[PDB]
Amino acid sequence: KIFERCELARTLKRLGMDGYRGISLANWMCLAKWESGYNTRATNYNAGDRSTDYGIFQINSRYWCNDGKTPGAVNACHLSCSALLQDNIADAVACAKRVVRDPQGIRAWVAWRNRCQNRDVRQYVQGCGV
Repeated sequence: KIFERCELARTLKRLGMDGYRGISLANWMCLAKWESGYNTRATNYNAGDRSTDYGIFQINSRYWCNDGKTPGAVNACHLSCSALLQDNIADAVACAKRVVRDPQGIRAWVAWRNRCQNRDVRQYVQGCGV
């Protein structure tokens, strides 16, 4: 599913993402926008290290979910990567929370540093009622 901006903002808010570990909703929206264009089915194979990024947050298989085909990979979110390809983003949100509980926080995603860090991200939640 490819979410519309405001519907995603509220969906994320209902799931407890607003201010989770100090991360605003606007930051999560900026992340999802740049990672997948708000697409839960988004996928990207990294031929360099044989891993794959899954879903709306493009979570990587090497450390976060199990796809059975990434060498020496672990599964920190304890989920099949398939769970990150559902229209319902609850499991993806649970995993994204797991990622940010680590030292780096939202910085785990390089795309967040590239396109959201020290940026005016207000526009992502404006008019959404969140």
